[PDB]
Amino acid sequence: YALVSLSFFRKLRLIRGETLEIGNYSFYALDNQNLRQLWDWSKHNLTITQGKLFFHYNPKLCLSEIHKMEEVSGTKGRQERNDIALKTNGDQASCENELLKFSYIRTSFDKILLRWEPYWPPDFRDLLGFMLFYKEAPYQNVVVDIDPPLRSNDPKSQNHPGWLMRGLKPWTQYAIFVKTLVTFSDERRTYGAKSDIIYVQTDATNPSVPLDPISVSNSSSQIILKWKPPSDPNGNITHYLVFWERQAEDSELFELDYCLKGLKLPSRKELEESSFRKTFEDYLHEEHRPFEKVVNKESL
Amino acid sequence: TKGRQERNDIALKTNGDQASCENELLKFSYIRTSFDKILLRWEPYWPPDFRDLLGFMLFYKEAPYQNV
Amino acid sequence: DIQMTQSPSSLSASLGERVSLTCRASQDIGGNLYWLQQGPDGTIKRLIYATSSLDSGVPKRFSGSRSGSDYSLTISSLESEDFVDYYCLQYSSSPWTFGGGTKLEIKRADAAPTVSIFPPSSEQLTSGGASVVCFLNNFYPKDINVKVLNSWTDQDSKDSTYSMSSTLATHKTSTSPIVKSF
Amino acid sequence: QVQLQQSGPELVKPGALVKISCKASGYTFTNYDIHWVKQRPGQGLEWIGWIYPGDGSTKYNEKFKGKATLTADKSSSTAYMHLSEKSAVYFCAREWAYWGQGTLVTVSAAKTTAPSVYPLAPSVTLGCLVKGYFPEPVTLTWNSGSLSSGVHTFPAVLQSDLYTLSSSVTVTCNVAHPASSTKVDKK
Amino acid sequence: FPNLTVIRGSRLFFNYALVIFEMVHLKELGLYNLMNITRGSVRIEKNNELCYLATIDWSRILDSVEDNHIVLNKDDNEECGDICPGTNCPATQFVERCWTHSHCQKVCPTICKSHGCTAEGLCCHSECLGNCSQPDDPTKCVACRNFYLDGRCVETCPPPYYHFQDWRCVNFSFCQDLHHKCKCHQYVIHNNKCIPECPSGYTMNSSNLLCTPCLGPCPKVCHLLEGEKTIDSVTSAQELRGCTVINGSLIINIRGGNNLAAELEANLGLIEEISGYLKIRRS
Ligand SMILES: *[C@@H]1O[C@H](CO[C@@H]2O[C@@H](C)[C@@H](O)[C@@H](O)[C@@H]2O)[C@@H](O[C@@H]2O[C@H](CO)[C@@H](O[C@@H]3O[C@H](CO[C@H]4O[C@H](CO)[C@@H](O)[C@H](O)[C@@H]4O[C@@H]4O[C@H](CO)[C@@H](O)[C@H](O)[C@H]4NC(C)=O)[C@@H](O)[C@H](O)[C@@H]3O)[C@H](O)[C@H]2NC(C)=O)[C@H](O)[C@H]1NC(C)=O
Ligand SMILES: *[C@@H]1O[C@H](CO)[C@@H](O[C@@H]2O[C@H](CO)[C@@H](O[C@@H]3O[C@H](CO)[C@@H](O)[C@H](O)[C@@H]3O)[C@H](O)[C@H]2NC(C)=O)[C@H](O)[C@H]1NC(C)=O
Ligand SMILES: *[C@@H]1O[C@H](CO[C@@H]2O[C@@H](C)[C@@H](O)[C@@H](O)[C@@H]2O)[C@@H](O[C@@H]2O[C@H](CO)[C@@H](O)[C@H](O)[C@H]2NC(C)=O)[C@H](O)[C@H]1NC(C)=O
Ligand SMILES: *[C@@H]1O[C@H](CO[C@@H]2O[C@@H](C)[C@@H](O)[C@@H](O)[C@@H]2O)[C@@H](O[C@@H]2O[C@H](CO)[C@@H](O)[C@H](O)[C@H]2NC(C)=O)[C@H](O)[C@H]1NC(C)=O
Ligand SMILES: *[C@@H]1O[C@H](CO[C@@H]2O[C@@H](C)[C@@H](O)[C@@H](O)[C@@H]2O)[C@@H](O)[C@H](O)[C@H]1NC(C)=O
Ligand SMILES: *[C@@H]1O[C@H](CO)[C@@H](O)[C@H](O)[C@H]1NC(C)=O
Ligand SMILES: *[C@@H]1O[C@H](CO)[C@@H](O)[C@H](O)[C@H]1NC(C)=O
Ligand SMILES: *[C@@H]1O[C@H](CO)[C@@H](O)[C@H](O)[C@H]1NC(C)=O
Repeated sequence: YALVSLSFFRKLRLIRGETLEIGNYSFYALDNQNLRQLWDWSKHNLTITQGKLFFHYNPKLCLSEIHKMEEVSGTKGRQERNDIALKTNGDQASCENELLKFSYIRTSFDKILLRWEPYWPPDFRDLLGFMLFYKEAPYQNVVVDIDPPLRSNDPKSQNHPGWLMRGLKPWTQYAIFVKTLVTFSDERRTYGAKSDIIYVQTDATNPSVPLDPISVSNSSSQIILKWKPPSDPNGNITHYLVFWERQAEDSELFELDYCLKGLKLPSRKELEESSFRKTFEDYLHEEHRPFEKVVNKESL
Repeated sequence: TKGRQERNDIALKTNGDQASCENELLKFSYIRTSFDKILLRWEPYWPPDFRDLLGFMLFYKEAPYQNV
Repeated sequence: DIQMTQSPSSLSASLGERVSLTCRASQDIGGNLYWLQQGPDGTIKRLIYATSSLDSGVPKRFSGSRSGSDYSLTISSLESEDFVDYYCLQYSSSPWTFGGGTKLEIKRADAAPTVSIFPPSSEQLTSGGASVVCFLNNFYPKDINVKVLNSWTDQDSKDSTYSMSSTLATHKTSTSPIVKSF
Repeated sequence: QVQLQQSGPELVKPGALVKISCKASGYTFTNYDIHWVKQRPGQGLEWIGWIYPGDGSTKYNEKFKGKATLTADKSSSTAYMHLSEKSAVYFCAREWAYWGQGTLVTVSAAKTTAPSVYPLAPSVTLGCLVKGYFPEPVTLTWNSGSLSSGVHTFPAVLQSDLYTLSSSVTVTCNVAHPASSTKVDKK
Repeated sequence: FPNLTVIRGSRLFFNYALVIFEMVHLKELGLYNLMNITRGSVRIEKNNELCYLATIDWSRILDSVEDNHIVLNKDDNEECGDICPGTNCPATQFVERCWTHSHCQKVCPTICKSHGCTAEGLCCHSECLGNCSQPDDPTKCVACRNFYLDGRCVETCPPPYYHFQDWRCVNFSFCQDLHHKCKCHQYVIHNNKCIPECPSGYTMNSSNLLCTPCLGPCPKVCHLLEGEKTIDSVTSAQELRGCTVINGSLIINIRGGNNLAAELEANLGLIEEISGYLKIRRS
């Protein structure tokens, strides 16, 4: 039940079949509810010396994958009547053979708007809709139900189904792809179309506030300012911008008589608090002073 | 809702396709206890094309209450 | 920004000719390319989306492809209506950018201009000004030197020639220039 | 029928600001991006920016940051562009699939001026010179439109803030300038 | 807020009745009329110019200062020359108490308790809180210790009035108007209070607005926002806990969760009716 692929068998290249399962089977797959892949037949070679294949009750496994295995393994003419079930393999699967292409792509820092080719199966009634998948994907080493568009006419109408992605982190790469949800009809089924995986990177925007800043003076002239980076940089940080400004002395200090006996001059539950700091974090969405643009550093 | 459904409202080929819709009854012909073991026998089932019988499947769990 | 380098700038072809235009992208656009057609009216029509997908009612003679960073619009067999301007447009990233454009011209037999010079009208002279006009009519190709304001016609819908007016001629067809004075 | 109907042509005084409209039809205005493009006469297309009418959300090309402002009126299903030079055509497009007709924006300080029409004659080629008018256009025919063969009417060219146009015929010049209600006939 | 005298703290911000946070430019509080914080604590944090904090004796304003959180202000890194009007103010180290250079903290005789006093030190009436315009007169209070009714501070709301928002007395008609303005919260009567909703185990006796106990589970109609709700977790299902009627449509899209089947039955087991449709998708 737990397996979606047999690819974990990374180096398996031979099954000899010197011993076989009853009915002379060297490879037998029965009642694997989530199995979608055997091996990636574009990369993996597997040889089966003797014996047949048995496949029953693999609802997510396309018959094409099984037929590819027969081709790869050299088992092609070995299977007899009902060794591989036609009705219990792939019956519940995405065996999209056709290609949907994106007609339109638009970024916002928080949003992605997409359009894509309209798909219409033979009996268009059989189109249940579209399905858009997106995940945050930092490396390109890689759910929404979209109602079917407005059918009846086809002259000059952008019946391009689309979707506005709204959640999204800014300056973030998204793996995205669309699929057609259809009806396994009473005849030679229509498998439909899926788009390929496209990556889309949201726009950046203004960075979060620099965190935990500390101001110290080891010297009579030096100030050592240190800080941690914004909790939400929303982009590749270029620099930090520090301004300093000398504060004038307390006006009133020049007009107090300090010989007047009052000469004290200045010698110049945890998860309720956690959520508190976090509340304002979440609430947080000409003249010239001496400044400095701090590059590739978190101190000044 | 009996007369309401039209053509392909309920799929014939994508509902129950992977299920146990056992309609017939197997009966236990024999039961034997040991402190550590249970031996059972039960009626033989043979479908029309007997070739179609993949086998049997026995399920057992520890059940203190018979509310299973 | 992604620069779309579109070639050729101009292309002379004949009815029935297969021709192609190319757009080379600065950066990977992953097939997010459109082809636009702009007519003499100034009206823009999108022909192709997603590199090769043809828009509705866009004649089947138009097609698109890619090989590497080079994207092409191919017209299998030119019809008169096709001799317009074309631009590609990438939609991979943030600032949508276009190609420089390509203008389709009808290739014709070369033709020397009919040069006519006209002295200022008596009415203009009464008014105080004097404009001398020289017409360079019905020549091909379009490239011509005259030796001030110039105004050139677009390609003639009937004979595929060009014409020019210079107000106050060296052409491929002559070894030495066509001289007209009064 | 998805349609984008544009404004203009807008004749504006130099330094004045102008607002152009793009009226949408045949679809839910709210749910699709409206893009704007600039095209200088004889040049190529340039992207200005876009607006999502439903959200009022906008995005500009750096080179148009202050020069253009995009707005939309959901209640009227119209998109607008307010601008801040010389002639330029401005296009409106619904996610690049459907384009507006384009609005011609001409920047000129000039007042209406009627043309001076001159007959020219010193097969045979004759000419007609139409000098120093504003604004465009002029309607020129020969023998009241009877003579159409062998005619070449040259595009108007702007000279010291006034237009000049010429025409030839190879074998009477009739010139009309709407703006000044001028109609001339020169043999 | 020169005259703000009482912060009752009926509802708090994480246990705080007063929150002053990241107020860049704030030099002083200056709430010189603030006499009492009835419930909750004070959180004054990260105000880099903020002074006149050490000069406030919060024990005169709150019963418990133990839960106050006053840190990372200019005051902490003693650059504050907090100088009070008598460089005259009452002192409570024994230090003078003020809000600004021009305003003292008001301190009454201990016999006055929380009631306040006039300038001459005469106690406000025992039903006053913090201050009054005239001594020993419950119609001259700036604020009430208990409840407010008909220009007077009262100990409790007498029948036929109801306690509202834990500070004022209101008549039946007022509570009725609130209830019908909803037809949000449709206000009810319970334990001599006009309240937003019936407590657990009670239901609205429609007519007289009175909460009466429910025989078995309480009926509860849940009207869904934009007529649909998608339940995709135990957390979202909890949002429907106690519902007996759904006015709208449910979409069930549950791909996992601990303790489910039992958790779903706890939260959705009382639903008897759904007015729209029921969709089970990718569950
Ligand atoms: C599972 O596989 C086995 C083996 O499959 C064979 O080997 C593989 C590697 C491939 O080459 C296969 O194409 C090939 O079939 C199958 O077993 C085979 O079954 C067939 C059909 O029943 C037999 O052929 C027929 O044989 C009879 C005569 O009967 C044989 O078996 C009797 C068993 O009691 C003996 O009494 C007989 O004397 C006779 O014995 C055979 O003698 C020859 C030498 O003379 C030996 O090489 C054989 O090995 C031997 N048989 C045995 C069992 O030892 C004949 O009248 C009729 O015309 C056919 O020829 C195959 O002989 C038999 N082979 C083996 C090795 O068992 C299974 O049927 C497969 N099961 C399924 C469900 O597919
Ligand atoms: C601020 O004003 C109030 C006015 O009454 C002063 O008294 C405090 O009043 C609150 C109620 O308003 C009392 O709290 C209650 O305590 C009981 C338990 O004793 C509890 O059951 C209730 O739920 C509620 O919490 C509080 O006891 C009472 N305290 C005193 C000392 O009288 C309050 O003292 C004033 N403070 C200052 C510093 O002026
Ligand atoms: C005060 O500190 C500065 C900065 O110190 C640097 O950063 C510290 C966190 C630590 O890593 C130090 O070792 C670093 O030096 C001192 O200024 C620098 O000092 C070095 C010699 O140690 C010198 O080569 C640099 O040029 C100095 N930089 C500048 C801008 O002057 C400074 O000397 C310290 N003074 C005292 C009194 O402690
Ligand atoms: C029941 O109460 C209403 C409303 O009371 C008003 O609002 C309270 C919160 C409080 O401020 C009261 O003192 C207010 O009177 C009464 O309606 C008011 O009646 C007066 C005359 O007595 C009139 O001047 C107001 O305009 C009315 N205000 C409103 C909002 O209606 C109503 O009379 C009371 N009924 C009974 C039987 O006592
Ligand atoms: C796939 O594998 C086939 C069989 O492999 C050969 O036999 C096995 C038992 C090993 O000894 C192995 O090393 C041998 O190569 C090949 O015949 C076939 O060509 C292979 N195809 C590809 C594309 O590699
Ligand atoms: C993608 O590549 C990175 C290394 O560049 C690696 O850390 C990560 O695990 C990879 N993920 C997959 C699914 O291959
Ligand atoms: C079976 O009954 C017992 C009470 O006798 C109860 O504790 C247990 O949870 C029940 N189990 C089921 C599955 O009903
Ligand atoms: C109390 O209220 C009066 C109202 O006139 C005001 O003048 C006075 O300043 C306040 N009293 C105290 C003690 O703050």
